[PDB]
Amino acid sequence: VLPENMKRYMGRDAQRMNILAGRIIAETVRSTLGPKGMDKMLVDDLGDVVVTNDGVTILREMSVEHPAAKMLIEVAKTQEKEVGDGTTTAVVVAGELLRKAEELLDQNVHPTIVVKGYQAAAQKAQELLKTIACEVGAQDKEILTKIAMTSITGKGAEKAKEKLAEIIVEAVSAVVDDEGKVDKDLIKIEKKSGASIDDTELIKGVLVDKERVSAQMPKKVTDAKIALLNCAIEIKETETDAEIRITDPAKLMEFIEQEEKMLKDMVAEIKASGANVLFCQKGIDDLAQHYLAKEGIVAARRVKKSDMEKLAKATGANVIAAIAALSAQDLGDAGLVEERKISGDSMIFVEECKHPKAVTMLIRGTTEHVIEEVARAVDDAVGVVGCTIEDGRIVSGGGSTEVELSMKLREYAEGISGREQLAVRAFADALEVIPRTLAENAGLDAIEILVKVRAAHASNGNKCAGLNVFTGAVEDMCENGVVEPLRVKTQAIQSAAESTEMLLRIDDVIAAE
Amino acid sequence: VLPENMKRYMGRDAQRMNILAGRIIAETVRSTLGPKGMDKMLVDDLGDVVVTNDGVTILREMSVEHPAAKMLIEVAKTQEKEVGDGTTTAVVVAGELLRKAEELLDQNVHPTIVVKGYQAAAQKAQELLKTIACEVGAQDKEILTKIAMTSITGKGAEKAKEKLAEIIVEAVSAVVDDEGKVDKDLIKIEKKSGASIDDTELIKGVLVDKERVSAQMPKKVTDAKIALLNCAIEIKETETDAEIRITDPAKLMEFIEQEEKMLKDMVAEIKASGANVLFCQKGIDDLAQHYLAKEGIVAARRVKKSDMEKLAKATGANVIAAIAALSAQDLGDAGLVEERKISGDSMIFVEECKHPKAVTMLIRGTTEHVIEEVARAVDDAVGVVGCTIEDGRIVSGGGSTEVELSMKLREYAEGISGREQLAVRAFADALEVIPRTLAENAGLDAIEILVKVRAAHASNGNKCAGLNVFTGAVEDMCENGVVEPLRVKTQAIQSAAESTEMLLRIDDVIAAE
Amino acid sequence: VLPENMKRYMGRDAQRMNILAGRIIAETVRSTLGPKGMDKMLVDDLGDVVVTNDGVTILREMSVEHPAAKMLIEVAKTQEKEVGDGTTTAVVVAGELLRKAEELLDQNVHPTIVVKGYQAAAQKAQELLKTIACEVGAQDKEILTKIAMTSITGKGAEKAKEKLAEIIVEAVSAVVDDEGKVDKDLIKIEKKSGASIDDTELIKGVLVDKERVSAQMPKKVTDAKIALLNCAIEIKETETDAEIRITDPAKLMEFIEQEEKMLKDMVAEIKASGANVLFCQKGIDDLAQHYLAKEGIVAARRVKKSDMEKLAKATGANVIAAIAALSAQDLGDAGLVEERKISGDSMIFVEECKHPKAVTMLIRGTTEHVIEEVARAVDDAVGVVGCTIEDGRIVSGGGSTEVELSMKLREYAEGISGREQLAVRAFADALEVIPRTLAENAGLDAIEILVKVRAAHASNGNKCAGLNVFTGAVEDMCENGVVEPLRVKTQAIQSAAESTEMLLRIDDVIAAE
Repeated sequence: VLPENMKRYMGRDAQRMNILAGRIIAETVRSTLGPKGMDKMLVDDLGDVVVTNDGVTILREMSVEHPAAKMLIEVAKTQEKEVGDGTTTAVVVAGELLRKAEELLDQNVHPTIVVKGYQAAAQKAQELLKTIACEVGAQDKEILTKIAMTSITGKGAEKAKEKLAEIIVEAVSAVVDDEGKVDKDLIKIEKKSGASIDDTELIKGVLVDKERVSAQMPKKVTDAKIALLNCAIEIKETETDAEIRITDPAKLMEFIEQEEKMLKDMVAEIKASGANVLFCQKGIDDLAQHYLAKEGIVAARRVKKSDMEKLAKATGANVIAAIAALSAQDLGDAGLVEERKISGDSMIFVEECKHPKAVTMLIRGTTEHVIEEVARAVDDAVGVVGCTIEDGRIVSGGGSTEVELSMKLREYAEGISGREQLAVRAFADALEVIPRTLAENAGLDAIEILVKVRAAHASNGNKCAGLNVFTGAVEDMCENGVVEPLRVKTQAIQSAAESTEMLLRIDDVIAAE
Repeated sequence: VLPENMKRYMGRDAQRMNILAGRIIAETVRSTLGPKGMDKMLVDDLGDVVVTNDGVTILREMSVEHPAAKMLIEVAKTQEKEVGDGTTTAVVVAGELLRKAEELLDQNVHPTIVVKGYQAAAQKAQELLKTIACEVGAQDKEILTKIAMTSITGKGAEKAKEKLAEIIVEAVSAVVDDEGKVDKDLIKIEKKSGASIDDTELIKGVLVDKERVSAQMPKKVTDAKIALLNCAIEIKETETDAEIRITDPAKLMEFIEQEEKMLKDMVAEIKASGANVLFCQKGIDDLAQHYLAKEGIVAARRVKKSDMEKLAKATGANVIAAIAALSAQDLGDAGLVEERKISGDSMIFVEECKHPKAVTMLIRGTTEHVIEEVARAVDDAVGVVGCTIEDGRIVSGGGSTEVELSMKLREYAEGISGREQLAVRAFADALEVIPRTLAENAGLDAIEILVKVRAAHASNGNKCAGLNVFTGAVEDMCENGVVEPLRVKTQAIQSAAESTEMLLRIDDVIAAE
Repeated sequence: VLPENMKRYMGRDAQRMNILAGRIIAETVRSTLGPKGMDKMLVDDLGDVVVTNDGVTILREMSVEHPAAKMLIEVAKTQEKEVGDGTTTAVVVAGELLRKAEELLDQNVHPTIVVKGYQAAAQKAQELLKTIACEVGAQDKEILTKIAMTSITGKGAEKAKEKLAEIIVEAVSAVVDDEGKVDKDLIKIEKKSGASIDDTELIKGVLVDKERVSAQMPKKVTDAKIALLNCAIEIKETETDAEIRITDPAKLMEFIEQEEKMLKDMVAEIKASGANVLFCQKGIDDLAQHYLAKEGIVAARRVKKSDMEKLAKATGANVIAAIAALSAQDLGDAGLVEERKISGDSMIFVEECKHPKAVTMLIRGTTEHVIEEVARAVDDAVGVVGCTIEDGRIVSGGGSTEVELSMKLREYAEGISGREQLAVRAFADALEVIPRTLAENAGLDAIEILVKVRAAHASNGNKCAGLNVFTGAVEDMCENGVVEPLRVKTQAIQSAAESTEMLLRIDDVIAAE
């Protein structure tokens, strides 16, 4: 079936190989875990290098070979989509679970029991998390800024986590509407080198990095009537083949003047709708740009389809395919639409809209790769703040959850018994790697923190413990504002355990020629 | 993940390798440091060679392999963009910091403490620089020419640093407007081989290396009405397909005469606006060139888009896409627009404008590579003079700052304590390399100047010390006019320390296939 | 230091590599563990293949590469020398300890603590074994035959372990003298294909596979006077160079007859001492063989030096270098010395001696490789029976010891605390592999037997438990006669733990060119 040279894994080898794939990924990713986690340097085929700590960015960009690692990536991706955070967490515990899996396989625990114990412990872990979760005001200013900041930590951007929490909490509360469901597409992350991270600021509307196509156009329009076109404002040609046949030099001019009228009529139609701002996804004819300026219409051409959509969301402007199809009902409203140059580049600010459904975050900083790292940092901050509003429960950080999971799943193991209790016992053991490696990356003693934090959690409770890697000692994570959304950690374990078992489900690898 | 043959670095190897990358760059760049710094010979793939001392030019042109060096380059670039100078400085201290970093890593100082100490010492260094900074008149003729000259030194151009300081101080004061914000794009650096560096001179307006498209056109126009076109002055064709069908030899002529009228009408439209100078980004039809000359319009074709923009800035002329779109409001004013031949080549001088927002500096010299080196030298001079106006504080040179930083960050280290004080102590040690290598390149004793200058600075103060490599002994840098803008040195350390830590942030390099 | 191509291991790699070496050996050897342990097929460079279960035989014959495995072999060898048994046991727990060692190294337990915990737990294990040991009559017929048989089990020879126990217990009791110290060199293991294993029998004296050099000699001599010569019974030549110069054919005969007299005198000297049995390590002249037969002296030539020594031990015969050096005091006594042909081959039985200090065990069986396997099986049986007499304490088998060690060293770990308790806890975990793999090879469930046997041992005691792989369930090892000498298991753990730590002591491998 396999071509001479193609490698095949089966039984203990298929399981070891899949464990090796997930473990090697987890071995790489686990070093990014925690506030004191490190960075990875990813260099592509062209020489372009990106530095990050985000599990998803790392796994997507790197050139993975093992299919087992390719399935684990789906966890990191659905983590970013569903909750934003929990990337590193889910991958690390997944690789750890796989390490434990082979121990059990060798210790005479059948693979069908191992996958049973993991599914069982994860199902109990869902109940455990739902019952350990600490209820909090979904829109509480304080918890929102605490969730935001704690997500930001372990990244370079944390130097301004206070300004960023304020920005992201405001943005999410705006676009989330009710309490709630958030759409991350309504919050744009824009970045422009120059200034510092303290200068990063939220714009209640849409910021695009475009210019006014004519110098004759106003540089600022208030009470703006935004029209969105996706076609070019040029002389259209019909579908049916057609050519003009000039018989007179006056007739050559008869057409020239007709194209002048045409482009004027195109602008007159925009004007007729009541529009005075015009964003065209395609180009705008040089003559039409003059006509646009003549009618006091401010305009930008070649607008990114994504930018056209954000504008539609914020202003309520309607992207129209055909210019003829424009109507007054297609116009959006903005308080102010103004052309501004920041760090030399022209960008148009569409702000102060009536009821903006989309906002833009303008990130500043001393270097492109810094504001790039910041852009990733705040992307997660939006996610996790949205998670806290969508589900009004949060949990203590510093490994307090994973410690609760160890304590209670080890008790759960006892109820299960048989070889199935070793599978559950090993599941809990794997989940302990997070508390362990959170501090491992901080340079703290895995042994001391393991005993003292475990005892402190078990005795003092859940919202009255956890390990603080910042002081290098057990603290009160809840009092210190070190909390994350319930969704993050519940989805992290769920998906991580499921993909891990999935890897453990395969007993044979068949490669096509 | 990595293809067989691809190299991977992790832990101590990833850190050593990144230190080696930055150190090798710093080892190369540190030889350019100071008034007695040397030059680098950069030879490309085609054989074209450039000689320079500018850190940015060196790093951009050279073919860098290490991603760590690729991130350090961003410091050199943002240095040139933000402050102009501090290229060498930032790179050198960055590589030195990296050397110290591994010492600390081996000495049992955890990488998370090293990056903490550097960030901490740099944050204190910002306060130290803000408090050591010496207040000066932002527009003071003297400090402006002193900043200009001290930036110029260590370059071949310093032979005429007096004439260059006068030129650059005037140019910046003009375009900077208030006190202030300077746009370096408003000051053009033009160069033409011939004459000497003493012949370099400032033109209050825009100089372009173009000619008058017709010999029939005036060679000098006063009280000029400048029109800017970006399209060609030719017979346009419509978007819709069209062809002329001639049925008579008189009708062939009917069209020929219509194209004559057309191009005449195009010129008549320029004339109708009141224009008498015409810069076309595209070509001009031979017949239209005659019509332009007939109406007394001086014109140049194929003008660089950059040149069109500088003309718009200076004269207030408005670049118009379509000839039909021309209006009187699109005209700029210039006192004199005149065609002059210097060193054989034709160039048009647009000078003595009403309120020029852009100026041009015409550099002369005995060789192209000399006036090339001068062009780079004065580019920095513009930057740093702008820095002094933007922030009305300057600092003493001759390593006096870096010595203040050593003295006070070593005291700062004491307050920090733990292993964190070694990180801060090493940070200060790294910053000392500048005082050390400034004189290293001069051929002065690193040991003697280190003791005597340190004591002299600590005892006598900040604006009453520093090392003068020109006499090879401690002097009074402030009295001798050896000062640089606060912005240069503050941005230099900030970005250098941040990119250094960034390099220290990576613990693992992943290369894609 | 190392030649290009030579591999070098250090830190985590030196430790992993050494663990891999010991673990791979242990992974191979652990399959031989227990009554249901399997065999290994060792094929040399010449094609000669040996099948065995004995750890020493396996490790000596196989071509080991890793120096770590080369040090572990010393444990298996000193096991065979000191106690006979405990080969597999010591190697298995050694490799297991090494596996645990890296777990602890990764879990932030410093290698100096790991080696401390193992040394500490092994020192406590010595006390634990000395206190768990069950006192037994050193010469008790029953325990002696039980020790013998339990050692024999897991080998092919166990089919006749009853006859073999009787043979070995008698042999050891004879040569051990007091209670006691046994010399395994006093018990010879002879083997000859033919008959069955039931026909194996003990000869109270020495059996050699030699013949009577002359057909004229008696085939049986009673009340035998044994003389041992190591030189040949031939015409000696002097050290100083000398040659005979014959001047007459009568004189040629004068010498010929002198050599006849010489060899006669050599025999006459043997006769003069009172000897009537003669074993010559070297050859015997054909004429001298006749003279020996003439005097009624039975003789064998080219006797193995080992055979000459066993004869000296049993009979009290004294090996004499020079024939002239023979005296009456050099003679040994034997009840009967008789030439017998078994399976076609001639062998001389020297039996029924006055006070034999050496005995011979004649092994029979249907194939050479069977009686070869039996020879190895009974070699151990001699050792372990000697161990029980040398130290009058025995211990229950079926992993009962190792379970006691797990239970009490896990309690010991608690007293130790710190990271040192994990080292002791892991030491105990490693010692559990024996109970686990004893039944692993039987095809029993590692999980069920681990829980039920642990509880059964902890509750019921030490001499009232253990796992019986023969019924596949916990039993009473003591009641069922499944016991081994204290010496075996105490030496096994001691040496195994020491060599394991030794492997853990190395942090760097230096290979000479």
